[PDB]
Amino acid sequence: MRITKVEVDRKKVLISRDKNGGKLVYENEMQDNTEQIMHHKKSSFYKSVVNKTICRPEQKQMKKLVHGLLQENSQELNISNFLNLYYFPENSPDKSEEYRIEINLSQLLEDSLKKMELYINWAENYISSKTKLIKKSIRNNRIQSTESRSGQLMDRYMKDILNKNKPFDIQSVSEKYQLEKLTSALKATFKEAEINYKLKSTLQNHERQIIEELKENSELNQFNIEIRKHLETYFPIKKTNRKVGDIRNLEIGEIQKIVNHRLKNKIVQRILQEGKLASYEIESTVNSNSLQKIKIEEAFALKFINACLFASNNLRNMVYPVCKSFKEIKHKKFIRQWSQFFSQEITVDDIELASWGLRGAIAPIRNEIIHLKKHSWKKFFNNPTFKVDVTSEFLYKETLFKDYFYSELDSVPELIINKMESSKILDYYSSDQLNQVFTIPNFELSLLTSAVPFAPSFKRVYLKGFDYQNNLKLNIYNEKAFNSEAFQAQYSLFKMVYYQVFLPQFTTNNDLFKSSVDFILTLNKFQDIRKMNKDEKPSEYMSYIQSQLMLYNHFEKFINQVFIKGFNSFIEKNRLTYICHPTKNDNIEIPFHTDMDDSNIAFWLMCKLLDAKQLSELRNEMIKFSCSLQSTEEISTFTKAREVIGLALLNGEKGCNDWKELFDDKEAWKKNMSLYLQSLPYTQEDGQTPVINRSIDLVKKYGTETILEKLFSSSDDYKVSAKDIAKLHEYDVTEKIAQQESLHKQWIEKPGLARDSAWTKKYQNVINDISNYQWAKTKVELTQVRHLHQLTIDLLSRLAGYMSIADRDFQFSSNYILERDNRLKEKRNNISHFNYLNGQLGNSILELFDDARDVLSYDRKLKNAVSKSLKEILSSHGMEVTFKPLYQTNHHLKIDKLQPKKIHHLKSTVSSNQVSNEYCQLVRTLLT
RNA sequence: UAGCAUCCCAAUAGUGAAGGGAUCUAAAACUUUAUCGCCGGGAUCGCAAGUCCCGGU
Repeated sequence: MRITKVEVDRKKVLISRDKNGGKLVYENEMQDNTEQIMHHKKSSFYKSVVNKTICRPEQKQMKKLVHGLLQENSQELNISNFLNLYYFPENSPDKSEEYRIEINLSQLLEDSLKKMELYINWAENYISSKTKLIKKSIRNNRIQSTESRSGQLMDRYMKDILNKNKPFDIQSVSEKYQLEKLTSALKATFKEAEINYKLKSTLQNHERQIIEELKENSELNQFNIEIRKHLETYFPIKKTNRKVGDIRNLEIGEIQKIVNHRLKNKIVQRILQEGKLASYEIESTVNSNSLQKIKIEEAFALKFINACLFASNNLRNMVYPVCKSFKEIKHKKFIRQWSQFFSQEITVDDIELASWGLRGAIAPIRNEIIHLKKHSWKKFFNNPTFKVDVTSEFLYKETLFKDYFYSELDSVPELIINKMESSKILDYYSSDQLNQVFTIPNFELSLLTSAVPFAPSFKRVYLKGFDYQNNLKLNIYNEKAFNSEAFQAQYSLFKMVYYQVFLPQFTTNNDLFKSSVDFILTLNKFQDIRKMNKDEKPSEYMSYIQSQLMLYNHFEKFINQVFIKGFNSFIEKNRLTYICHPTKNDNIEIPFHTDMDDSNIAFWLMCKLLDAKQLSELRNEMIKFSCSLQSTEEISTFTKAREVIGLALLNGEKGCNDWKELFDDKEAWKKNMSLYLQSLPYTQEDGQTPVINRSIDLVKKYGTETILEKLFSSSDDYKVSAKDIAKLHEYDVTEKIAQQESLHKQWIEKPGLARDSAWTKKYQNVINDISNYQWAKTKVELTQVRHLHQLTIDLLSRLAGYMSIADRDFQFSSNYILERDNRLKEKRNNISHFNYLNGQLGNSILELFDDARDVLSYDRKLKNAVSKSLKEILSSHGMEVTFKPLYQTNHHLKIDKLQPKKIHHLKSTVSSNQVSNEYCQLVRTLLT
């Protein structure tokens, strides 16, 4: 039933595919033994046998009777309704009538009730045959198949691809395979009309009719294999709820085309795998562990490639707005963008040095990591060279870059104080009372999140802690009523401590991690995990934990509980429980000692040219790679890298704190802001101190200014309006959400109110009022602009990672070709360098996704992922999009019914729009 | 293909290949303004999103 990822002899079993052979092994040891697992899976195969003989409704009496008759240890009416045969025993020298043994369990059960050794023999024979089949499947599951039939055919097709002879001659193989008769039989059976079962039966009939031809040649064997895959994909025998599978799927023409496409996809996957093996120099020895390490290295490299591509895009927006080199530079625009980024101003004489040091911080890392090899990570990350008509060489320790880096280092205390005041926990907690969290003797403020590969976010941890408290003996997580600004301050301070205080030392230290893991493991009694030793590093131990998780969701709950218990223990022990009781009402001493020399500036600048979300993604992947690593020098370099990411996170949200003098003038600000007013919401009381909106300044900083201006230029009555202004004054949002909480608690006490029409109408009206007020607030304070920028940047990063995959496969295939259409390259130049924000090509987001599908059409695993990425990103942003059929839109995917994802309240008729209908219109207009 | 994608192996060709595997592929899961009850079970959908009973606040 399931031969891997099962607990045999109290340990997980998994397959390791070597270059030759390929075996089943236990969780850790490398000893190649399939026989032990095959013998120990006897009970699982018995369960498979009973599930095969018993139909989908497994009624208890018949299931127990079958299990008792089948198993000696487990020994304790109509039959065909609960039933789901002529067979040959394994020890049959030849297949004929005299070895054609019976199976009619209905008659057997009727006879037994009238009163099954033959049935036991049938079960034993099936179990033995399935053991041998699974054993051979594992044994022949080599990495690069050569002696297998499919592997040999694939190798011949590789040879033809490398030469200029078209392989798998498809019309001829179809004609000599009798595809015409196959299609005629399938069409007749479909017209006659469990239709999938009948179509598969006719497929097997054609197989038996042409088996004397298809059993001797790999081309017909593989043709039948892909025909069977087509049948399972469109008319599944097992996946009943897939679709109807219309007669159009039976046409000779496109079944021909899909068979050819599957063969070509298999061939190209094989050639890219061979190129990967050649480039990584592991062709002689390919193991499961080696491929897992290569996969981790690949994923970290791809995340870093996306990060440095974002950095290159930001450098392009800073220096050369149109690109795909330094003479055309907008001095004023570069000065303004550099000021907005670095929170500091450079002179005109320093603009060339600034730009070229930015290039020397971004490009060399991209060049070093885009080439897949075992490279020294210290020499990869140090990067102390800045390149200057003529080319010179200076050092980042002799530029303004060092001064800015040291200013950020010294202002990290000031930056954390400013962020804490912006989220206003200062207004609730006293100075000396607050100071006792950064002054912990060992839990000093460190900007590294954690070496834990899967670091739970504060949102997830706090939500699960409230859920568990309301026995984990939790006493920290309480009062989840987000209406209270006291809770807002408490939540902000908890997030800050969690992210920049607790995890640093709770992850660089093993004792607290071990205590939390032990408590979480021993509370409930997550049986399939082991407790570590005192010398085991928590990073590597829980990297093993997450490896088990991503093979196999009990592991996510386990990790969340571990971090929850650790946070609770730290807060209780360090006398930090006062945060749970905010009371609204000097300076705070902030310890901050980090081991930064002048060699981290390059990564510092690259990080500074990224958004907070991309920086967090890069940090998470970097943590995963550091855990997967095994060298202490590289561990320290990635630790410094994580410290730099924390620096960027703390100083990323600096923004601007200037009046109309930030822009060119008052009229310039009016022109550039009314496109997205003189009253209180946008300008102060005096009418001449207009607050620079975070949305506007961020969208100008990240280069989405032109695209979002083009989007908001759709119509004039579409931005903030009198109705949006008035919706704020209609009611108090705090009172509205308090009433919603009261009504939710009322339905908590009595679910019957869900059937009361008046009460359900009142609750729906309250929900609609809350959603409308939140949308109106995001409109007046322009949070919609920020969210739209986040949407478009997330999409651009998704296509950038997809094109990183495309470039990886490109260079692998090129390397293998060397060892043995430019439209996609132009498309790479358009997408990977973020030229949409440039706007010269002028292709919408759906057009970009169609371009990504076109270039990534070389494999269906990415052709499908390109389409699914937009859907998943929009769903995670709170809105569902139903793509129209591609064949009806000339392969250019459009949008149909882009609707708000209805967060369901109380299967009932009440549902809350996670995003407003007007925001859905915004997203539709941006995409189209 | 739109939820189950993709790739590898698997010859008693009705023991249905109607098999197994994938940190070995790629999504995705994880990831610093929060309007969804939570935990602890059972049952059942190819399982997946989810569905129905059953319980404590």
